[PDB]
Amino acid sequence: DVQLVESGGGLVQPGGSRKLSCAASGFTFMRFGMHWVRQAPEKGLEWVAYISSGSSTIYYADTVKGRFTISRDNPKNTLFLQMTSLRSEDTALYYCARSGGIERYDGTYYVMDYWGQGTSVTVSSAKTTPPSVYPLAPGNSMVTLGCLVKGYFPEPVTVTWNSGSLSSGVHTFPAVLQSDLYTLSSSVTVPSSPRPSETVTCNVAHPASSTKVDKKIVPRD
Amino acid sequence: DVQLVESGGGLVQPGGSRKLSCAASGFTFMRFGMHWVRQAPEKGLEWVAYISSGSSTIYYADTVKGRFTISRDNPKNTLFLQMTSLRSEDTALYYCARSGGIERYDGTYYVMDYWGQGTSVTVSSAKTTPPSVYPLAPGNSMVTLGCLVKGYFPEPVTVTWNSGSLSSGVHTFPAVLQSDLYTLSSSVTVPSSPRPSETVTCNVAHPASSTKVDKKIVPRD
Amino acid sequence: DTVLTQSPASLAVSLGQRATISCRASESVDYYGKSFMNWFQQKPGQPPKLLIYAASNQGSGVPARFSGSGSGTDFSLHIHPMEEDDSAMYFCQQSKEVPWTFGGGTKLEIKRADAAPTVSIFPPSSEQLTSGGASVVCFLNNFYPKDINVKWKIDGSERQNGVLNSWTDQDSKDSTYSMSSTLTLTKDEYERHNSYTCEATHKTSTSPIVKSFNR
Amino acid sequence: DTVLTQSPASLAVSLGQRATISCRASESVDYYGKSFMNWFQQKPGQPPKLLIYAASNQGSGVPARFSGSGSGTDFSLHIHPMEEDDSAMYFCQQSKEVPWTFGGGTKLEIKRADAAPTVSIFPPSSEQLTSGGASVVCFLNNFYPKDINVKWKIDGSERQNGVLNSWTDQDSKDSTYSMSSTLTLTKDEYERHNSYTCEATHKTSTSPIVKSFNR
Repeated sequence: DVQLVESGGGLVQPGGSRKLSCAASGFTFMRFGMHWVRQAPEKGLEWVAYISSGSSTIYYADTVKGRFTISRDNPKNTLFLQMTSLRSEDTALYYCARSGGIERYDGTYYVMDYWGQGTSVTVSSAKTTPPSVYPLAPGNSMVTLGCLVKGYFPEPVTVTWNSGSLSSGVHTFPAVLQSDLYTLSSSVTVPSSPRPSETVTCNVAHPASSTKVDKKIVPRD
Repeated sequence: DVQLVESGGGLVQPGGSRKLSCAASGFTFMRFGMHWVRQAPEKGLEWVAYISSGSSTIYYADTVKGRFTISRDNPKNTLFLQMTSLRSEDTALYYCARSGGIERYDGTYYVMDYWGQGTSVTVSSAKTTPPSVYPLAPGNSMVTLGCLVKGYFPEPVTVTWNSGSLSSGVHTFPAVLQSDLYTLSSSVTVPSSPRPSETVTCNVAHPASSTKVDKKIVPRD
Repeated sequence: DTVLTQSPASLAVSLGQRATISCRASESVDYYGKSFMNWFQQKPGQPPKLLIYAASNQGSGVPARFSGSGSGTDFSLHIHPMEEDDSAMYFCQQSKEVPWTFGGGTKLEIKRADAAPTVSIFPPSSEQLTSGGASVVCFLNNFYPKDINVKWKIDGSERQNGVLNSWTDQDSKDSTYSMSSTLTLTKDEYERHNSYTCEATHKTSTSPIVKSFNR
Repeated sequence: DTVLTQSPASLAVSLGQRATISCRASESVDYYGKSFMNWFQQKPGQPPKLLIYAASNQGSGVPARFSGSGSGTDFSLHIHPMEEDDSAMYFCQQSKEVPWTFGGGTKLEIKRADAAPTVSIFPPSSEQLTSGGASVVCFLNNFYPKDINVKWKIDGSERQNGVLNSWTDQDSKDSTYSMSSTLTLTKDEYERHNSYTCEATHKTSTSPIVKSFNR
C-alpha cells in the first residue's frame, strides 16, 4: 500500500533553516517522481517542488526558487526538502505527494495520486510559551463543562477529557492568535447526574514547552 | 436532536446491585416509550425492558424478570434500570433506546429509532488490579514500536501515543482475558529517522485503579 | 501561470441531492483531446485524496457518485447523490503546465435541518483572576446553519472590544457547527462591572439566546 | 419467542458490488399485511443505527443504497453499491411480539485486495524481566484477508502453550486487519531457551513470514 510519512516540521525563526523528510513505503520509490505541496489558510494548496525518480530534473515554484532544495535518497526511500532563509510566508503544512502514472492507452498520465499527513512548519520569532489551563465550571438533564487553555506558543496543544474516557460530546475549538499567543477552549457535556458526583478533568499537553497539565473541573461556590 | 446518554455502569460483584440512568434530550421525553437493550459477544443485541410514556405498561425479558426494574423521571428526562441479583450473564453494554413512532398511512408504527453509546456493566468477583506497562523496543524507512499493558482488571484501559500527537499508524488491540486479568498491546509506526532522535511514549490510563503511566520507548542495547 | 477559479466558494447540499462544483482555467487545459484537470478531496485533518484525473476519470476506489466533466477552460465536479461522508474541501488542479496550480477550494457541506444553538456562559476562574486576568467564556454549541451573530453586553452596553470567536468545522456525525466566544478583560476592569451577557441571534428564532451572569 | 436467523454470519463484498443479508423468522412477522421486520447497522464503538423499518421503509438519513425486502418469514437487506463506509454489523429484529428479538448479526466487510502482513518481534523488556516475567510480543500488521495462521517456535519447537492472539476490526481507512500474538513465559523458562520465532502463514504466500530473535 502506498504510504508517505512526513516529518521535520517545527517552529523556525525568520531567516532560519529546517529540513523536512518524507518516508515512503508500499511502492518502488526509485521509479516515481515526487512532489512537495504546501497548504496554509491563505494559500490553499500550493505546489512547492518536483524531482524526477533519478533527480536529473527538478522544478521549484518561484517563491521557493533560490531557498529550498528538494532531493531524494532512493535507497533509504526518503524524499527531502531543505528550507533556508525562511519567511513567515513559508509557514504551512508540507505534504509530499507521489507522482503516479496511470497507464493510459493515450500515453501514461501523471497525477499526484498519493499524499501524506504533512508536517507543520511555523516560521516566527514569537517565543515558546506553555499555556494556562483554566476550569470552566457551570453557573437540564445535561451540563456543559470546559477548559480554557490560553497564552501558548506555538501550536499545537492536545486536549483530552478524563484521559480519553470522555470522548462523545466534546468540542475542542480552533486556537486563535492574538498577539503571538494562542487561545483555545474545549467543552464536554455529561449527564447532570455525573457532575459533580463523578470527576471530570481536561488533560492538556503542549509538546513544545514540554508542558502537560490535568485540570479537574470543581463546582464554583 | 434526539440525544440519549447512559451512565451508571461499572464493576459489580455477583449478587450485587447497580442502577443505570439514561439522560434524554432533543425530544419531548414524556411522550415516548423507552427501552433497555444490551449487548455481549455471547449475546449480540438482547432486549431487556420496556416502559410506556406513562409507565402504565412495562415488559421484562424473562432473564431479567424478578431482578431488574425499569422506571422513568419524566420531569428530569431520565430513564433508569435498577438491577439486582447480578450474575455474570448480565455483564454487557447497556443501551437505552427511544420507541419512536413513525406516522404511517396504516397508523403509527413504533421502532427503536435512537440509541445511546451505552454503559459497560461487568459482574465479577475478580479483583481490580492496575496494569504494568512495558516498552516494546525494536530488535526499512519505518520502525514499529509498542507497549504491552498486562495484568489489569477490569476494562477499560486508555492508550495514547505522545499524548495524542502520534495518532496515525497506531494499532491498539482488543484486550484478552486470561485468568481474570486483561492484557492488551498497542503498536505505533514512525519514520526510522524520528527514532530514537525523537521521543516516543505510550500514555496508559486505567481509571478503575486510578493508575496513569507514561512509558518512553528507549533503544534496548 | 494557469489560474484556476472555482465556484461557488461554499455549498450546502441535502443528503440525497446532487452537488456540482465549477472550476475554470484562465488558459486551455486540454492538450490534444485529453483535459489535464484533476480534482482532489480533503477532509479536515486529512491529506488530500485523488478523486478525478484527466477531467472525467475516477480515481482509485472513488464511488460512481462522483463524476467530472468539462473541457478546455470549464470543468465541473458532480456528486450525486450527496451522502453524510462527502463534506469536504474539493480542489481542482491543472497539470499541463509548470507550475502545477490548484484552485481555491470549494467547501461542500451537508445542508441539515436548522438547529438552534446551545449557549453556556462561564465567568473567570479563581485561578485566572488570581493571576490578574478575567476571561469570560461562552459556548454556542451544535447549531445549523453556521451563520450566527454573537455579541457581548457588559452592564447592558455593547462590547465589540476584546473578543475572539472560534467556529468548529461541520461536525462529522451531526452536520452542525459550534463556536466559542471569549471576552477578555483585566481583573480590575472585570471588577468594575456587574452583568456579563453573551447573546446569539440565529435564524432559528427572532429573539437572541441571551445567557448571562452577575459577578 | 420468534427466533431470527441471519445469513451469512460474515461476508466480504468489494466496493461497487451488491451485498445481500438474509434474515428468517421462526414465526411470521407481518401482522396481516404490515411486516414488523427492522434492520440496524452497528459500526464498532458505535450504538446501533436504524436502517430499515417495516421490511422496506428507509430510516432517516439512510441512503437509497440500502434497501429491504421479504415478507412473513423471510426478509433481506440489500446494499448496492458497496462503499468504503458500509463495514458494520447488520442485525434484523422483529417488533410484532414481545419479547423484541434480534438476529445474531451479519458482519459485512470490504473485500479489498490481498495484503501480506507486516510482522515485528519484540523480546521481554528489562523491566518485565526484573519482575520475573517474560512476555514476547509479535505484531502481524495491516493484512488481508483476516484469515492468518500464527505460530511460535522456541528453539525450533512448536509451542502451543501460552499464546494469546488478538485481531483488530477491519480498519476504517485501510480495510485491513491486524494482530498481536503474545507468548508468555516465566523469566526462568525464557532463559532456558535461545531462539524465539513468531511465524505467519497467510494466503499472500506459500512460505510463512518468519520473524525471530536470539536472546
